[PDB]
Amino acid sequence: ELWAKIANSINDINEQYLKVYEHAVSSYTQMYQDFSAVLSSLAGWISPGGNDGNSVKLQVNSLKKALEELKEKYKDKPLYPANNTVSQEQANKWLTELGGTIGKVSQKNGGYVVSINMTPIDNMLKSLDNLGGNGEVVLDNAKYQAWNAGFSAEDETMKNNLQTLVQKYSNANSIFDNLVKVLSSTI
Amino acid sequence: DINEQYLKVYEHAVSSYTQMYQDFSAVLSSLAGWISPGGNDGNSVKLQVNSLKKALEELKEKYKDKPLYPANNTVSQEQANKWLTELGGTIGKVSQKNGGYVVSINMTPIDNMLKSLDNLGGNGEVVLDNAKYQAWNAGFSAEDETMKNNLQTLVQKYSNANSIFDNLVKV
Repeated sequence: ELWAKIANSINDINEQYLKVYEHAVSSYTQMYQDFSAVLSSLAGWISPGGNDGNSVKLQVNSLKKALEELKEKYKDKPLYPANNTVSQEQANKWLTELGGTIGKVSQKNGGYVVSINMTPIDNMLKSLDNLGGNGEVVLDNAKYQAWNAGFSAEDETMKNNLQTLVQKYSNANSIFDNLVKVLSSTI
Repeated sequence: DINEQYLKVYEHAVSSYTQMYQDFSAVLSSLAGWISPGGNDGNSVKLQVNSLKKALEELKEKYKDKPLYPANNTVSQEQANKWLTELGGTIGKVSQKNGGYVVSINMTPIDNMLKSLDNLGGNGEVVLDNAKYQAWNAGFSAEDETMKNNLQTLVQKYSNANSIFDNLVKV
């Protein structure tokens, strides 16, 4: 009777709050899986240097291509919203809720979306440019170890992002179920 | 809507992925034992690629016919794709089974682990210097994180569904 009002109000919170979180986790996870595939390929792009014997040979070209394709695939795959677009202020509120580490407000058609923040990949591509080129590059130990400390930084940033996004979605689940109770208690 | 039968689907999916990850963790329990001081000359480690590949291939083989949905039976492509979307489309993969389709456990992380092990040539013990070892570990641990986060998300989805149910079928 007047619980149909509660049913509707709960459903709408699910639609405007929880479903947004579910979709942001799903989009980011898909990007991270693809990034993990790039990481899984890296060991095969690395081999021992030569004249002898403290150096590493890196197929910087194969790595650049893999990172570039990752970026292109996730250009028009927002964290929010799943369909169509929203208003610039609407995107900024969700940016805040999700975090500026995870997302980036970006323009699309007549509106705005919160895209995946690809800055860690952007950072990787820059270093690779500094090398200087084009896959088969030979780096001495200190140089490789320096390039790597930066690249690992990026790979552990994206890992932390995913983990925190999931924790923060785990929270929104608890917050919703809580509300769901507080509104059933009206009966 | 959420049904008493929408939950049955989520409970079985949760249970299947959970079990798969538990078995993967049994592999993690053996890992350090497959790693050892190598060379013997310079800064390197030896990895029993063969033993680890065997454990991963076996985990794949075990879950090959243990779909997330449906437990028993098969559906249309369109219906399977629907549930794949529903589950947070990263945990599962639509695959052909007998006459129809099912939402299988996504084993891509394991396949990637396996491909990387192949990039380490020797179908025997390989010697990895720091650069190569760090690269291998970064990839392997990233694939592991993918599965871990997939499990947590699905468990949260199940928890929610179950909460909505308990309350909207008590009132």
